Amino acid sequence: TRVIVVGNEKGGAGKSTIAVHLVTALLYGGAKVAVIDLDLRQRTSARFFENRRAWLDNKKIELPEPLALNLSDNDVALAERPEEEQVAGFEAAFARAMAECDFILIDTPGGDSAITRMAHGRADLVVTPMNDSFVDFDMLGTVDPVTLELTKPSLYSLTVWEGRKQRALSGQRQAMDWVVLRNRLATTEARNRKRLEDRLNALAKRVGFRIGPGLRDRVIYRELFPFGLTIADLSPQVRPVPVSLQHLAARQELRALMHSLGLSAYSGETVDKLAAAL
Amino acid sequence: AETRVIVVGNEKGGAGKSTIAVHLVTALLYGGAKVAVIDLDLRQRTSARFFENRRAWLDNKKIELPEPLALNLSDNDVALAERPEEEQVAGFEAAFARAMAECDFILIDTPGGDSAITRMAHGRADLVVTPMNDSFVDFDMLGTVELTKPSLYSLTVWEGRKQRALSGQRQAMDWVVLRNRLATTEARNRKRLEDRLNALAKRVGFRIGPGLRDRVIYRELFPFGLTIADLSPQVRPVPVSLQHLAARQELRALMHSLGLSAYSGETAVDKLAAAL
Repeated sequence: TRVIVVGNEKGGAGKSTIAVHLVTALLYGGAKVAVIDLDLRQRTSARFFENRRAWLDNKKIELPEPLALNLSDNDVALAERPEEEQVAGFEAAFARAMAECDFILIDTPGGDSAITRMAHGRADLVVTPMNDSFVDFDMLGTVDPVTLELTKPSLYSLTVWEGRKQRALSGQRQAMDWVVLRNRLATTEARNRKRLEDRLNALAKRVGFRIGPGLRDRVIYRELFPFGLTIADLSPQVRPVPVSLQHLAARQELRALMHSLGLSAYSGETVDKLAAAL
Repeated sequence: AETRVIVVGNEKGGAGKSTIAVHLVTALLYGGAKVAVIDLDLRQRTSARFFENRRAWLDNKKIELPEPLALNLSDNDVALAERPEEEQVAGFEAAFARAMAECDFILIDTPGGDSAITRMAHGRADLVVTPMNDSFVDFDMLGTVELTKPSLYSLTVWEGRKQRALSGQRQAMDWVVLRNRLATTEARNRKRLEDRLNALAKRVGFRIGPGLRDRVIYRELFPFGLTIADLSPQVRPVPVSLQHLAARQELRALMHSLGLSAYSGETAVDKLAAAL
Protein backbone atom coordinates (compact mmCIF):
# COMPACT_ATOMS: atom_id res chain seq x y z
CA THR A 1 0.00 0.00 0.00
CA ARG A 2 1.19 3.51 -0.77
CA VAL A 3 -1.85 5.58 -1.76
CA ILE A 4 -4.67 5.72 0.80
CA VAL A 5 -7.87 7.62 -0.01
CA VAL A 6 -10.26 8.41 2.81
CA GLY A 7 -13.66 9.24 1.34
CA ASN A 8 -17.42 9.18 1.78
CA GLU A 9 -20.46 10.78 0.10
CA LYS A 10 -21.35 13.66 2.43
CA GLY A 11 -18.32 14.12 4.71
CA GLY A 12 -18.62 13.61 8.44
CA ALA A 13 -18.52 10.18 10.09
CA GLY A 14 -15.22 11.23 11.75
CA LYS A 15 -13.50 11.08 8.37
CA SER A 16 -10.80 13.67 9.02
CA THR A 17 -10.26 12.35 12.55
CA ILE A 18 -9.59 8.91 11.01
CA ALA A 19 -7.45 10.39 8.23
CA VAL A 20 -5.14 12.32 10.56
CA HIS A 21 -4.82 9.36 12.96
CA LEU A 22 -3.79 7.13 10.05
CA VAL A 23 -1.19 9.72 9.09
CA THR A 24 0.43 9.95 12.53
CA ALA A 25 0.33 6.14 13.00
CA LEU A 26 2.27 5.68 9.76
CA LEU A 27 4.69 8.47 10.68
CA TYR A 28 5.48 6.79 14.02
CA GLY A 29 6.11 3.57 12.08
CA GLY A 30 8.92 5.39 10.31
CA ALA A 31 7.36 6.28 6.95
CA LYS A 32 7.55 9.48 5.01
CA VAL A 33 3.86 10.41 4.64
CA ALA A 34 2.22 13.01 2.41
CA VAL A 35 -1.21 14.43 3.11
CA ILE A 36 -3.41 16.05 0.48
CA ASP A 37 -6.80 17.46 1.46
CA LEU A 38 -9.28 17.68 -1.37
CA ASP A 39 -12.01 19.19 0.80
CA LEU A 40 -10.98 22.55 -0.60
CA ARG A 41 -13.62 24.63 1.21
CA GLN A 42 -13.21 23.16 4.72
CA ARG A 43 -9.65 21.72 4.69
CA THR A 44 -10.18 19.91 8.00
CA SER A 45 -7.16 17.62 7.59
CA ALA A 46 -4.87 20.29 6.15
CA ARG A 47 -5.84 22.64 9.00
CA PHE A 48 -5.17 19.89 11.53
CA PHE A 49 -1.58 19.69 10.30
CA GLU A 50 -1.24 23.48 10.14
CA ASN A 51 -2.23 23.48 13.81
CA ARG A 52 0.29 20.74 14.61
CA ARG A 53 3.09 22.75 12.96
CA ALA A 54 2.11 25.97 14.78
CA TRP A 55 1.71 24.30 18.19
CA LEU A 56 5.00 22.40 17.92
CA ASP A 57 6.80 25.54 16.78
CA ASN A 58 5.34 27.44 19.72
CA LYS A 59 6.27 24.76 22.27
CA LYS A 60 9.66 23.98 20.62
CA ILE A 61 8.65 20.31 20.77
CA GLU A 62 9.43 17.81 17.99
CA LEU A 63 6.93 15.20 16.86
CA PRO A 64 6.65 13.49 13.46
CA GLU A 65 4.95 15.62 10.80
CA PRO A 66 3.74 14.79 7.29
CA LEU A 67 4.53 16.51 4.02
CA ALA A 68 1.37 18.57 3.72
CA LEU A 69 0.75 19.61 0.14
CA ASN A 70 -1.76 22.22 -0.97
CA LEU A 71 -3.10 22.31 -4.53
CA SER A 72 -2.48 26.06 -4.90
CA ASP A 73 -1.54 29.21 -2.98
CA ASN A 74 -5.21 29.45 -1.85
CA ASP A 75 -7.18 26.20 -1.90
CA VAL A 76 -10.31 27.84 -0.48
CA ALA A 77 -10.32 30.08 -3.60
CA LEU A 78 -9.52 27.04 -5.83
CA ALA A 79 -12.79 25.44 -4.71
CA GLU A 80 -14.67 28.03 -6.82
CA ARG A 81 -12.46 27.65 -9.91
CA PRO A 82 -13.23 25.48 -12.96
CA GLU A 83 -12.69 21.74 -12.58
CA GLU A 84 -9.64 21.71 -14.88
CA GLU A 85 -7.74 24.02 -12.48
CA GLN A 86 -8.57 21.80 -9.48
CA VAL A 87 -7.40 18.78 -11.49
CA ALA A 88 -4.15 20.55 -12.47
CA GLY A 89 -3.45 21.45 -8.84
CA PHE A 90 -4.13 17.90 -7.71
CA GLU A 91 -1.88 16.39 -10.39
CA ALA A 92 1.06 18.64 -9.42
CA ALA A 93 0.62 17.88 -5.68
CA PHE A 94 0.24 14.17 -6.31
CA ALA A 95 3.43 14.12 -8.47
CA ARG A 96 5.39 15.72 -5.64
CA ALA A 97 3.91 13.37 -3.02
CA MET A 98 4.85 10.29 -5.06
CA ALA A 99 8.42 11.52 -5.58
CA GLU A 100 9.04 12.30 -1.91
CA CYS A 101 6.97 9.97 0.31
CA ASP A 102 6.29 6.31 1.13
CA PHE A 103 2.58 6.75 1.89
CA ILE A 104 0.25 9.33 0.37
CA LEU A 105 -2.99 9.92 2.24
CA ILE A 106 -5.73 11.82 0.40
CA ASP A 107 -8.72 13.09 2.38
CA THR A 108 -11.55 13.46 -0.13
CA PRO A 109 -15.03 15.08 0.33
CA GLY A 110 -17.20 13.03 -2.08
CA GLY A 111 -19.73 14.58 -4.47
CA ASP A 112 -19.68 14.48 -8.25
CA SER A 113 -16.18 15.91 -8.81
CA ALA A 114 -13.22 15.27 -11.11
CA ILE A 115 -10.61 15.45 -8.33
CA THR A 116 -12.45 12.97 -6.04
CA ARG A 117 -12.77 10.53 -8.98
CA MET A 118 -9.08 10.99 -9.87
CA ALA A 119 -7.98 10.50 -6.25
CA HIS A 120 -9.92 7.24 -6.01
CA GLY A 121 -8.33 6.26 -9.35
CA ARG A 122 -4.89 6.46 -7.65
CA ALA A 123 -5.89 4.54 -4.52
CA ASP A 124 -4.36 1.25 -3.38
CA LEU A 125 -6.71 1.37 -0.39
CA VAL A 126 -10.01 3.25 -0.12
CA VAL A 127 -11.22 3.94 3.46
CA THR A 128 -14.89 4.88 3.78
CA PRO A 129 -16.02 6.04 7.23
CA MET A 130 -19.69 5.25 7.71
CA ASN A 131 -22.00 5.78 10.68
CA ASP A 132 -24.05 2.74 11.76
CA SER A 133 -27.50 3.82 10.46
CA PHE A 134 -29.84 2.96 7.56
CA VAL A 135 -29.80 6.45 6.09
CA ASP A 136 -26.01 6.37 6.14
CA PHE A 137 -25.89 2.92 4.47
CA ASP A 138 -28.03 4.29 1.60
CA MET A 139 -24.89 6.17 0.54
CA LEU A 140 -23.36 2.78 -0.38
CA GLY A 141 -26.39 1.68 -2.40
CA THR A 142 -29.52 -0.43 -2.04
CA VAL A 143 -29.49 -4.25 -2.33
CA ASP A 144 -32.85 -6.02 -2.43
CA PRO A 145 -32.69 -8.92 -0.05
CA VAL A 146 -35.59 -9.39 -2.39
CA THR A 147 -32.95 -11.51 -4.11
CA LEU A 148 -29.68 -9.84 -2.91
CA GLU A 149 -29.54 -8.00 -6.26
CA LEU A 150 -28.41 -4.41 -6.52
CA THR A 151 -31.56 -2.24 -6.97
CA LYS A 152 -30.00 1.23 -6.64
CA PRO A 153 -26.32 2.10 -6.89
CA SER A 154 -25.10 5.18 -5.01
CA LEU A 155 -23.11 8.19 -6.17
CA TYR A 156 -20.24 7.36 -3.80
CA SER A 157 -20.12 3.75 -4.94
CA LEU A 158 -19.99 5.03 -8.55
CA THR A 159 -16.95 7.17 -7.56
CA VAL A 160 -15.19 4.05 -6.26
CA TRP A 161 -16.28 2.14 -9.41
CA GLU A 162 -14.87 4.93 -11.58
CA GLY A 163 -11.62 4.78 -9.56
CA ARG A 164 -11.23 1.03 -10.11
CA LYS A 165 -11.80 1.65 -13.81
CA GLN A 166 -9.16 4.41 -14.04
CA ARG A 167 -6.74 2.15 -12.09
CA ALA A 168 -7.23 -0.79 -14.45
CA LEU A 169 -7.25 1.33 -17.65
CA SER A 170 -3.86 2.64 -16.46
CA GLY A 171 -2.32 -0.89 -16.47
CA GLN A 172 -2.13 -1.29 -12.68
CA ARG A 173 -3.04 -4.97 -12.26
CA GLN A 174 -3.10 -5.01 -8.43
CA ALA A 175 -6.69 -4.73 -7.10
CA MET A 176 -7.69 -1.76 -4.99
CA ASP A 177 -8.78 -2.77 -1.44
CA TRP A 178 -11.96 -0.97 -0.29
CA VAL A 179 -12.84 -0.93 3.42
CA VAL A 180 -16.00 0.60 4.90
CA LEU A 181 -15.30 1.56 8.51
CA ARG A 182 -18.47 1.33 10.61
CA ASN A 183 -18.77 3.87 13.42
CA ARG A 184 -21.05 2.59 16.17
CA LEU A 185 -23.63 5.10 17.37
CA ALA A 186 -24.65 5.72 20.97
CA THR A 187 -28.27 6.13 19.83
CA THR A 188 -28.73 2.86 17.93
CA GLU A 189 -32.13 1.36 18.60
CA ALA A 190 -32.49 -2.28 19.70
CA ARG A 191 -35.16 -2.87 17.04
CA ASN A 192 -32.61 -2.06 14.27
CA ARG A 193 -29.65 -4.18 15.42
CA LYS A 194 -30.29 -7.31 13.32
CA ARG A 195 -31.28 -5.37 10.19
CA LEU A 196 -28.32 -2.98 10.43
CA GLU A 197 -25.98 -5.98 10.57
CA ASP A 198 -27.73 -7.78 7.70
CA ARG A 199 -28.00 -4.71 5.46
CA LEU A 200 -24.29 -3.82 5.69
CA ASN A 201 -23.26 -7.45 5.02
CA ALA A 202 -25.54 -7.58 1.97
CA LEU A 203 -24.11 -4.28 0.68
CA ALA A 204 -20.51 -5.44 1.32
CA LYS A 205 -21.03 -8.55 -0.83
CA ARG A 206 -22.82 -6.94 -3.75
CA VAL A 207 -21.13 -3.49 -3.81
CA GLY A 208 -17.67 -4.97 -3.27
CA PHE A 209 -16.22 -3.63 -0.05
CA ARG A 210 -15.24 -5.29 3.19
CA ILE A 211 -16.15 -4.08 6.67
CA GLY A 212 -13.89 -2.81 9.43
CA PRO A 213 -14.51 -1.02 12.76
CA GLY A 214 -14.40 2.79 12.78
CA LEU A 215 -14.23 5.26 15.69
CA ARG A 216 -17.01 6.22 18.07
CA ASP A 217 -17.66 9.97 18.11
CA ARG A 218 -15.96 11.49 21.19
CA VAL A 219 -15.51 15.10 22.27
CA ILE A 220 -11.82 14.35 23.00
CA TYR A 221 -11.05 14.56 19.28
CA ARG A 222 -12.43 18.08 18.87
CA GLU A 223 -10.51 19.10 21.99
CA LEU A 224 -7.26 17.88 20.38
CA PHE A 225 -7.99 19.36 16.93
CA PRO A 226 -6.79 22.94 17.68
CA PHE A 227 -3.36 21.59 18.70
CA GLY A 228 -3.06 19.20 15.72
CA LEU A 229 -2.52 16.28 18.10
CA THR A 230 -3.56 12.64 17.87
CA ILE A 231 -3.96 10.00 20.60
CA ALA A 232 -0.53 8.61 19.65
CA ASP A 233 1.18 11.94 20.52
CA LEU A 234 -0.03 12.18 24.12
CA SER A 235 2.45 11.57 26.92
CA PRO A 236 3.55 13.13 30.20
CA GLN A 237 5.60 15.55 28.04
CA VAL A 238 2.72 16.27 25.59
CA ARG A 239 -0.63 16.88 27.29
CA PRO A 240 -2.23 20.27 26.60
CA VAL A 241 -5.53 18.49 27.47
CA PRO A 242 -6.27 16.26 30.45
CA VAL A 243 -5.60 12.64 29.48
CA SER A 244 -8.42 10.34 30.53
CA LEU A 245 -9.63 6.81 30.05
CA GLN A 246 -11.48 8.14 26.98
CA HIS A 247 -8.10 8.52 25.28
CA LEU A 248 -7.07 4.94 26.12
CA ALA A 249 -10.40 3.70 24.81
CA ALA A 250 -9.87 5.61 21.55
CA ARG A 251 -6.38 4.14 21.25
CA GLN A 252 -7.85 0.61 21.40
CA GLU A 253 -10.47 1.47 18.74
CA LEU A 254 -7.63 2.75 16.55
CA ARG A 255 -5.73 -0.55 17.01
CA ALA A 256 -8.72 -2.51 15.71
CA LEU A 257 -9.32 0.03 12.92
CA MET A 258 -5.69 -0.14 11.73
CA HIS A 259 -5.73 -3.91 11.94
CA SER A 260 -8.72 -4.07 9.56
CA LEU A 261 -6.89 -1.82 7.08
CA GLY A 262 -3.90 -4.19 7.00
CA LEU A 263 -1.73 -1.43 8.52
CA SER A 264 -0.84 -2.72 12.01
CA ALA A 265 2.74 -3.57 11.19
CA TYR A 266 3.29 -0.06 9.76
CA SER A 267 2.12 1.85 12.88
CA GLY A 268 4.12 3.19 15.83
CA GLU A 269 3.20 0.51 18.38
CA THR A 270 -0.50 -0.02 18.91
CA VAL A 271 6.31 1.61 28.86
CA ASP A 272 2.76 2.94 28.29
CA LYS A 273 3.21 6.71 27.77
CA LEU A 274 -0.54 7.34 27.52
CA ALA A 275 -1.35 5.56 30.81
CA ALA A 276 1.64 7.42 32.23
CA ALA A 277 -0.07 10.73 31.35
CA LEU A 278 -3.34 9.89 33.19
CA ALA B 1 -16.91 -0.39 -37.35
CA GLU B 2 -20.40 -0.45 -38.97
CA THR B 3 -23.03 -1.24 -36.32
CA ARG B 4 -23.35 -5.01 -35.82
CA VAL B 5 -24.56 -5.59 -32.26
CA ILE B 6 -27.74 -3.81 -31.15
CA VAL B 7 -28.91 -4.22 -27.56
CA VAL B 8 -32.46 -3.16 -26.72
CA GLY B 9 -33.09 -2.71 -22.99
CA ASN B 10 -34.67 -0.84 -20.13
CA GLU B 11 -35.10 -1.22 -16.35
CA LYS B 12 -38.64 -2.58 -16.06
CA GLY B 13 -39.36 -4.07 -19.52
CA GLY B 14 -42.25 -1.92 -20.70
CA ALA B 15 -42.24 0.97 -23.14
CA GLY B 16 -42.91 -1.10 -26.30
CA LYS B 17 -39.45 -2.59 -26.06
CA SER B 18 -40.21 -5.89 -27.82
CA THR B 19 -42.32 -4.12 -30.45
CA ILE B 20 -39.35 -1.86 -31.20
CA ALA B 21 -36.84 -4.73 -31.18
CA VAL B 22 -38.79 -6.86 -33.67
CA HIS B 23 -39.47 -3.91 -36.00
CA LEU B 24 -35.72 -3.17 -36.02
CA VAL B 25 -35.10 -6.81 -36.91
CA THR B 26 -37.46 -6.87 -39.90
CA ALA B 27 -36.27 -3.43 -41.11
CA LEU B 28 -32.73 -4.71 -41.23
CA LEU B 29 -33.88 -7.98 -42.87
CA TYR B 30 -35.74 -6.07 -45.60
CA GLY B 31 -32.54 -4.02 -46.10
CA GLY B 32 -30.72 -7.19 -47.16
CA ALA B 33 -28.86 -8.20 -44.00
CA LYS B 34 -28.77 -11.49 -42.17
CA VAL B 35 -30.05 -10.72 -38.67
CA ALA B 36 -29.81 -12.76 -35.47
CA VAL B 37 -32.21 -12.28 -32.59
CA ILE B 38 -31.35 -13.31 -29.02
CA ASP B 39 -33.94 -12.76 -26.29
CA LEU B 40 -32.51 -12.53 -22.77
CA ASP B 41 -35.89 -12.01 -21.07
CA LEU B 42 -35.76 -15.69 -20.29
CA ARG B 43 -39.04 -15.99 -18.38
CA GLN B 44 -41.26 -13.95 -20.74
CA ARG B 45 -39.43 -14.20 -24.12
CA THR B 46 -41.73 -11.74 -25.92
CA SER B 47 -39.38 -11.22 -28.88
CA ALA B 48 -38.46 -14.91 -29.24
CA ARG B 49 -42.17 -15.82 -29.18
CA PHE B 50 -42.91 -13.11 -31.76
CA PHE B 51 -40.56 -14.87 -34.19
CA GLU B 52 -41.88 -18.33 -33.28
CA ASN B 53 -45.33 -16.95 -34.15
CA ARG B 54 -43.95 -15.57 -37.42
CA ARG B 55 -42.45 -18.93 -38.37
CA ALA B 56 -45.75 -20.70 -37.54
CA TRP B 57 -47.88 -18.28 -39.53
CA LEU B 58 -45.62 -18.33 -42.63
CA ASP B 59 -45.48 -22.15 -42.47
CA ASN B 60 -49.29 -22.39 -42.23
CA LYS B 61 -49.60 -20.11 -45.27
CA LYS B 62 -47.37 -20.81 -48.29
CA ILE B 63 -45.63 -17.49 -47.90
CA GLU B 64 -41.99 -16.41 -47.76
CA LEU B 65 -41.05 -13.32 -45.80
CA PRO B 66 -37.62 -12.62 -44.35
CA GLU B 67 -36.93 -14.20 -40.97
CA PRO B 68 -34.08 -13.76 -38.48
CA LEU B 69 -31.80 -16.43 -37.07
CA ALA B 70 -33.59 -16.76 -33.74
CA LEU B 71 -31.24 -18.31 -31.19
CA ASN B 72 -32.16 -19.68 -27.76
CA LEU B 73 -29.66 -20.07 -24.93
CA SER B 74 -30.75 -23.64 -24.14
CA ASP B 75 -33.32 -26.37 -24.85
CA ASN B 76 -35.65 -24.55 -22.40
CA ASP B 77 -34.85 -20.90 -21.71
CA VAL B 78 -37.78 -20.46 -19.29
CA ALA B 79 -36.21 -23.22 -17.15
CA LEU B 80 -32.74 -21.63 -17.64
CA ALA B 81 -33.98 -18.47 -15.85
CA GLU B 82 -33.84 -20.39 -12.55
CA ARG B 83 -30.45 -22.06 -13.19
CA PRO B 84 -27.13 -20.87 -11.79
CA GLU B 85 -25.66 -17.74 -13.36
CA GLU B 86 -22.76 -19.58 -15.03
CA GLU B 87 -25.22 -21.71 -17.06
CA GLN B 88 -26.98 -18.61 -18.32
CA VAL B 89 -23.64 -17.07 -19.25
CA ALA B 90 -22.53 -20.25 -21.06
CA GLY B 91 -25.76 -20.33 -23.07
CA PHE B 92 -25.44 -16.64 -23.95
CA GLU B 93 -21.82 -17.04 -25.08
CA ALA B 94 -22.65 -20.03 -27.30
CA ALA B 95 -25.62 -18.21 -28.87
CA PHE B 96 -23.63 -15.00 -29.38
CA ALA B 97 -20.76 -16.88 -31.03
CA ARG B 98 -23.17 -18.48 -33.52
CA ALA B 99 -24.83 -15.14 -34.24
CA MET B 100 -21.48 -13.44 -34.86
CA ALA B 101 -20.41 -16.22 -37.22
CA GLU B 102 -23.59 -16.37 -39.25
CA CYS B 103 -25.20 -12.88 -39.20
CA ASP B 104 -24.54 -9.24 -40.18
CA PHE B 105 -26.57 -7.69 -37.36
CA ILE B 106 -27.19 -9.21 -33.94
CA LEU B 107 -30.13 -7.84 -31.98
CA ILE B 108 -30.32 -8.69 -28.30
CA ASP B 109 -33.50 -7.99 -26.35
CA THR B 110 -32.60 -7.56 -22.64
CA PRO B 111 -34.78 -7.19 -19.51
CA GLY B 112 -32.38 -5.20 -17.31
CA GLY B 113 -32.06 -5.72 -13.60
CA ASP B 114 -28.92 -7.17 -12.08
CA SER B 115 -27.79 -10.22 -14.12
CA ALA B 116 -24.51 -11.37 -15.61
CA ILE B 117 -26.10 -11.93 -19.01
CA THR B 118 -27.60 -8.44 -19.25
CA ARG B 119 -24.19 -6.97 -18.33
CA MET B 120 -22.45 -9.15 -20.88
CA ALA B 121 -24.94 -8.28 -23.61
CA HIS B 122 -24.26 -4.57 -22.99
CA GLY B 123 -20.51 -5.30 -23.04
CA ARG B 124 -20.92 -6.51 -26.64
CA ALA B 125 -23.14 -3.67 -27.84
CA ASP B 126 -22.20 -1.30 -30.66
CA LEU B 127 -25.56 0.44 -30.17
CA VAL B 128 -27.73 0.44 -27.04
CA VAL B 129 -31.40 1.29 -27.56
CA THR B 130 -33.42 2.22 -24.47
CA PRO B 131 -37.20 2.51 -24.95
CA MET B 132 -38.57 4.97 -22.43
CA ASN B 133 -42.01 6.44 -21.77
CA ASP B 134 -42.22 10.23 -21.60
CA SER B 135 -42.70 11.00 -17.88
CA PHE B 136 -40.67 12.18 -14.84
CA VAL B 137 -41.22 8.86 -13.04
CA ASP B 138 -40.01 6.93 -16.11
CA PHE B 139 -36.89 9.13 -16.47
CA ASP B 140 -35.82 8.17 -12.90
CA MET B 141 -34.87 4.83 -14.57
CA LEU B 142 -31.85 6.70 -16.05
CA GLY B 143 -30.78 8.46 -12.83
CA THR B 144 -31.51 11.68 -10.89
CA VAL B 145 -30.67 15.38 -10.74
CA GLU B 146 -24.65 17.35 -10.90
CA LEU B 147 -25.63 13.67 -10.65
CA THR B 148 -27.19 12.85 -7.23
CA LYS B 149 -28.38 9.22 -7.80
CA PRO B 150 -27.22 6.88 -10.50
CA SER B 151 -29.58 4.18 -11.74
CA LEU B 152 -29.00 0.48 -12.12
CA TYR B 153 -29.81 0.52 -15.82
CA SER B 154 -27.37 3.38 -16.51
CA LEU B 155 -24.65 1.62 -14.50
CA THR B 156 -25.23 -1.47 -16.71
CA VAL B 157 -24.54 0.64 -19.82
CA TRP B 158 -21.48 2.23 -18.19
CA GLU B 159 -20.23 -1.27 -17.27
CA GLY B 160 -20.82 -2.33 -20.88
CA ARG B 161 -18.71 0.60 -22.09
CA LYS B 162 -15.98 -0.46 -19.68
CA GLN B 163 -16.01 -4.15 -20.84
CA ARG B 164 -15.91 -2.91 -24.45
CA ALA B 165 -12.89 -0.67 -23.80
CA LEU B 166 -11.15 -3.48 -21.83
CA SER B 167 -11.71 -5.89 -24.77
CA GLY B 168 -9.49 -3.65 -26.98
CA GLN B 169 -12.42 -2.14 -28.94
CA ARG B 170 -11.49 1.54 -29.42
CA GLN B 171 -14.70 2.61 -31.19
CA ALA B 172 -17.23 4.19 -28.80
CA MET B 173 -20.59 2.56 -28.10
CA ASP B 174 -23.60 4.63 -29.17
CA TRP B 175 -26.48 4.88 -26.69
CA VAL B 176 -29.90 6.23 -27.68
CA VAL B 177 -32.84 6.66 -25.33
CA LEU B 178 -36.06 6.48 -27.41
CA ARG B 179 -38.77 8.69 -25.95
CA ASN B 180 -42.26 7.25 -26.43
CA ARG B 181 -44.83 10.03 -26.38
CA LEU B 182 -47.83 9.31 -24.12
CA ALA B 183 -51.49 10.08 -24.92
CA THR B 184 -51.95 11.10 -21.26
CA THR B 185 -49.32 13.90 -21.58
CA GLU B 186 -50.67 17.38 -20.90
CA ALA B 187 -49.23 20.14 -23.12
CA ARG B 188 -48.18 22.33 -20.16
CA ASN B 189 -45.59 19.78 -19.02
CA ARG B 190 -43.69 19.74 -22.37
CA LYS B 191 -40.78 22.06 -21.45
CA ARG B 192 -40.24 20.61 -17.94
CA LEU B 193 -40.06 17.08 -19.37
CA GLU B 194 -37.71 18.24 -22.19
CA ASP B 195 -35.35 20.05 -19.78
CA ARG B 196 -35.25 17.02 -17.44
CA LEU B 197 -34.36 14.46 -20.11
CA ASN B 198 -31.70 16.80 -21.61
CA ALA B 199 -30.05 17.26 -18.20
CA LEU B 200 -29.97 13.48 -17.75
CA ALA B 201 -28.65 12.96 -21.28
CA LYS B 202 -25.74 15.32 -20.63
CA ARG B 203 -24.62 13.86 -17.31
CA VAL B 204 -25.48 10.17 -17.95
CA GLY B 205 -24.04 10.01 -21.50
CA PHE B 206 -26.93 9.13 -23.81
CA ARG B 207 -28.58 10.89 -26.71
CA ILE B 208 -32.30 11.13 -27.36
CA GLY B 209 -34.42 9.89 -30.24
CA PRO B 210 -38.15 9.40 -30.84
CA GLY B 211 -39.85 6.17 -29.86
CA LEU B 212 -43.16 4.54 -30.78
CA ARG B 213 -46.57 5.47 -29.41
CA ASP B 214 -48.43 2.58 -27.78
CA ARG B 215 -51.03 1.23 -30.21
CA VAL B 216 -53.44 -1.68 -30.13
CA ILE B 217 -52.38 -2.62 -33.70
CA TYR B 218 -49.16 -4.14 -32.37
CA ARG B 219 -50.97 -6.49 -29.95
CA GLU B 220 -53.23 -7.45 -32.87
CA LEU B 221 -50.22 -8.35 -35.11
CA PHE B 222 -48.32 -10.22 -32.37
CA PRO B 223 -50.09 -13.61 -32.79
CA PHE B 224 -49.03 -13.60 -36.46
CA GLY B 225 -45.40 -12.53 -35.90
CA LEU B 226 -45.86 -9.60 -38.31
CA THR B 227 -44.49 -6.05 -38.36
CA ILE B 228 -45.71 -2.98 -40.28
CA ALA B 229 -43.17 -3.60 -43.06
CA ASP B 230 -44.74 -7.03 -43.78
CA LEU B 231 -48.25 -5.77 -44.54
CA SER B 232 -49.44 -5.67 -48.16
CA PRO B 233 -52.49 -6.70 -50.21
CA GLN B 234 -51.05 -10.26 -50.08
CA VAL B 235 -50.14 -10.15 -46.35
CA ARG B 236 -52.99 -8.78 -44.23
CA PRO B 237 -54.38 -11.12 -41.56
CA VAL B 238 -55.61 -7.92 -39.83
CA PRO B 239 -57.53 -5.01 -41.35
CA VAL B 240 -54.94 -2.41 -42.46
CA SER B 241 -55.77 1.15 -41.43
CA LEU B 242 -54.26 4.62 -41.28
CA GLN B 243 -52.88 3.60 -37.82
CA HIS B 244 -50.47 1.27 -39.62
CA LEU B 245 -49.31 4.07 -41.96
CA ALA B 246 -48.89 6.36 -38.90
CA ALA B 247 -46.79 3.64 -37.22
CA ARG B 248 -44.66 3.35 -40.36
CA GLN B 249 -43.85 7.07 -40.23
CA GLU B 250 -42.93 6.82 -36.53
CA LEU B 251 -40.61 3.94 -37.34
CA ARG B 252 -38.90 6.03 -40.04
CA ALA B 253 -38.01 8.73 -37.51
CA LEU B 254 -36.92 6.16 -34.92
CA MET B 255 -34.65 4.32 -37.35
CA HIS B 256 -33.20 7.63 -38.52
CA SER B 257 -32.22 8.59 -34.96
CA LEU B 258 -30.51 5.20 -34.52
CA GLY B 259 -28.36 5.92 -37.60
CA LEU B 260 -29.96 2.91 -39.34
CA SER B 261 -31.97 4.59 -42.16
CA ALA B 262 -29.57 3.50 -44.88
CA TYR B 263 -29.85 -0.17 -43.75
CA SER B 264 -33.68 -0.34 -43.64
CA GLY B 265 -35.93 -2.07 -46.15
CA GLU B 266 -38.05 1.06 -46.46
CA THR B 267 -38.96 3.05 -43.44
CA ALA B 268 -43.35 2.52 -56.19
CA VAL B 269 -46.89 1.29 -55.40
CA ASP B 270 -47.16 1.94 -51.65
CA LYS B 271 -47.95 -1.63 -50.60
CA LEU B 272 -49.29 -0.53 -47.18
CA ALA B 273 -51.61 2.09 -48.73
CA ALA B 274 -52.64 -0.57 -51.25
CA ALA B 275 -53.70 -2.87 -48.38
CA LEU B 276 -56.02 -0.26 -46.77
